[PDB]
Amino acid sequence: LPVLQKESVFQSGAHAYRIPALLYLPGQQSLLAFAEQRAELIVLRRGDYDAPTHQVQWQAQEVVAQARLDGHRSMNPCPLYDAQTGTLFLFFIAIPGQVTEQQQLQTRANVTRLCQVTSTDHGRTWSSPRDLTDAAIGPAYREWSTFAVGPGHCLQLNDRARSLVVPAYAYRKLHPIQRPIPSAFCFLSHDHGRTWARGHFVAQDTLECQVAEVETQRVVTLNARSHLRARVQAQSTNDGLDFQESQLVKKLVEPPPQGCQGSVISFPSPRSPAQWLLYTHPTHSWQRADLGAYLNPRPPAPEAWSEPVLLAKGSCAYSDLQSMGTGPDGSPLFGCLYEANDYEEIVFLMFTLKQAFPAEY
Ligand SMILES: [Cl-]
Repeated sequence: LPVLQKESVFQSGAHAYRIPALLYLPGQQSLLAFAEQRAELIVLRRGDYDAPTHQVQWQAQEVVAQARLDGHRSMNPCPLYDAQTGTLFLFFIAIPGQVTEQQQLQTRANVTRLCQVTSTDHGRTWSSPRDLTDAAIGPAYREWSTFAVGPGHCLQLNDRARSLVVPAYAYRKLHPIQRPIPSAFCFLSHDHGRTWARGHFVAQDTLECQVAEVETQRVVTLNARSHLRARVQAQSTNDGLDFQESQLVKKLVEPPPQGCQGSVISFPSPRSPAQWLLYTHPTHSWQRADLGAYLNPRPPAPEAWSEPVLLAKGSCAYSDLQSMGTGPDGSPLFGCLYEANDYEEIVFLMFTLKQAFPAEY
């Protein structure tokens, strides 16, 4: 398909950059591109949408120095823009850089921390890190071996409270001998991050997931990575606290046996339903290759997913999507950050709905 922009924003022959996260700032009309740099830290590149040239002008890479705990590796950048306050949240995971004394005695001891840094100046400067572990997870902490959030952008609902929903997953130590099994879930806050609730797990063996909100009443749809041949999806009518039965979305392939992370976002319908969904993920049946974009015009119905349009041929892995307002051709504008070329780079792609799905126009 034709695109407005395609450029590598992170590159490393040593596969130093992985796990992309993209965040669009609607007022500034800018993007924040985050990635993990292998202790492991989170880096960022700011990019302004230059209307006159309809191109994002990426600035110099910088380390998010605040997004780190002493003696810990930082990973899984999970950004969010709070439309009510304008504040930016960068949630992330912190794990000890070396085996701890506790782990020497208990191999599966949980030593993973949930953290956040916030910005009130559009991401130029960040607050000192805040450890949300105890407040968000509580007594369930010891029942897991580790957990993570995202990766990729989180969600803010259009409910009265403008609730924050952070997609996550935990490796549950259910069997003393058998390896911990991961299950996806959501963290939910109705007060802009002051308090948090941990939602119930969806089906077992679900990893990295992302959530979006759509009209159908408003529901939260969770799209997760699986070890099966298809993606796993579930919907919640209570902001992610409880999900209805998980479903296999056969139209969205997953390459076994490991699967791959994918991204999903909602955007205003270009036409009965209020929102449509756009999702990106590799399209090869058993390899992480051929990144494709899929559309769901009647979300989140599993059977409504479109055939994918190829965004990039070849090696492609993890990706993150963001809607960026209206494009130069009048149709919705999108930004996508994805891993490519055997993890040697993270590429930024910008395209419109009209470019990707011409049949719609
Ligand atoms: Cl903004």
